[PDB]
Amino acid sequence: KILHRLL
Amino acid sequence: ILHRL
Amino acid sequence: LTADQMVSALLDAEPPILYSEASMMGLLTNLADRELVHMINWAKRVPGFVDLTLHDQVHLLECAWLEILMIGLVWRSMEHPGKLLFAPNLLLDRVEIFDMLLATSSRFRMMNLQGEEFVCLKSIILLNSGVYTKSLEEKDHIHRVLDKITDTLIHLMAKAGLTLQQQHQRLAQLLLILSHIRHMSNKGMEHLYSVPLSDLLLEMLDAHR
Amino acid sequence: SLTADQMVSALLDAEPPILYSEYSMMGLLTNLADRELVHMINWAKRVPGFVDLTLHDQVHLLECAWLEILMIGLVWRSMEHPGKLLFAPNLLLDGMVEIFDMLLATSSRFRMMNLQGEEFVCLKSIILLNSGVYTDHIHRVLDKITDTLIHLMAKAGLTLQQQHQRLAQLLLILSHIRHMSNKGMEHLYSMKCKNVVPLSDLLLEMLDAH
Ligand SMILES: Oc1ccc(C(=Nc2ccccc2)c2ccc(O)cc2)cc1
Ligand SMILES: Oc1ccc(C(=Nc2ccccc2)c2ccc(O)cc2)cc1
Repeated sequence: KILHRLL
Repeated sequence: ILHRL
Repeated sequence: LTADQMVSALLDAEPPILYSEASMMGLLTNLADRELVHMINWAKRVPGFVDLTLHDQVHLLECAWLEILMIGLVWRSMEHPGKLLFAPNLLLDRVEIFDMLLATSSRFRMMNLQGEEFVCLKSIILLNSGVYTKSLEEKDHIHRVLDKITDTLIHLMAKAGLTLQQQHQRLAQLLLILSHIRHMSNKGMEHLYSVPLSDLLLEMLDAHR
Repeated sequence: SLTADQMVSALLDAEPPILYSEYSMMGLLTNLADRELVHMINWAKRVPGFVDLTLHDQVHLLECAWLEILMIGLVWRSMEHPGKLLFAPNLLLDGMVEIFDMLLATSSRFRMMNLQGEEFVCLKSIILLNSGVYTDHIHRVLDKITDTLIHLMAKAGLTLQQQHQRLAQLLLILSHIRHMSNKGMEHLYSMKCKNVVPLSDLLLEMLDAH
């Protein structure tokens, strides 16, 4: 997910 | 109803 | 009123535990409809509530009625892990809302919440949940009463022998629970809006539209 | 392992910047929100105790609290401008209107309480860690932010009775912020289905967790 990517 | 009670 | 006097008032203004009579939601809808009548009379017995204008009373009940129903259910379900005690003759089992309610009851269990603390939290919900949404003194009245319940909650923790660090920590722990209760309520009414709902229950639902 | 003063300093430091509206109304807000989310994620990772959590616990807390954190920021920015909401310095505004009144009422509350920035960053931290703790380490951190809040109140010459009362009326705000968020996402999900004003990819993912 995009959220996991920015982390 | 609520007002009546 | 004093803190001990405040606790006393709430404890025997406390509504009774009712019994149960698609069919599942039909039973819960029926149960909630009868509880609401007892809730209204309980609210009028909550210190400061009758001081508020009649319309302001309706608003507070319209905002918090499911919160109050859910914090009651959560309380009753405390000593029954993995189950929800809607009524002594109606205990449900293992949907997302159900998990949150169960998780909330487990939290009260692990915190070992007291009945005197419970009646305070419920009174807080009643007064606070619609305290925001010229009329500013009624608002100030609710705040002063909310401050009184706060002091009352502090008194109980201190009375049972708790540190000043533990008092404020448990105070925070309890008040943060209400945020979840609000969340469970909003998710609940979203489901109810989407089984015949009673006339009083229809009105309560048409306040969140 | 951090002190209260170290906690406060760390949060004012990781504070996200105030963005501008790239100047339809919900289009501007959607765009603004999407850019703020990128800054919010990096702010969350700088919130003490957040990185110690599982990467799947981090995603979840952000999924549940992102709009709350956005709304408490807006409410904070709108404090000195009563009757209006400061979404952006260049975007000041006067079925969302119900949410507007609640946001306005919340900002009036913070102004009437004279909320401090050090208290604000603590509340915002609490929202991130609490709004999805239900669905032992987080509790310890939440307890730390609690003690941190008490410290700030005490350091300003506030009564022990005043501390418990202010701490209470502060945490009771979060219940409203939770409410405004739940109502907000209900509205945002309608706009997606009605295909009015497109939500960004990241904003779409944030929506598909509720
Ligand atoms: O029309 C309804 C149906 C169910 C409920 C309740 N629970 C739910 C369940 C799912 C969604 C929303 C509420 C409820 C909660 C606590 C009580 O003491 C009694 C009833 C209330 C009114
Ligand atoms: O796609 C959107 C549109 C609006 C919002 C905002 N909130 C609302 C307002 C009305 C309805 C729903 C959400 C919002 C809040 C705070 C900010 O700093 C930026 C945007 C977020 C995402």
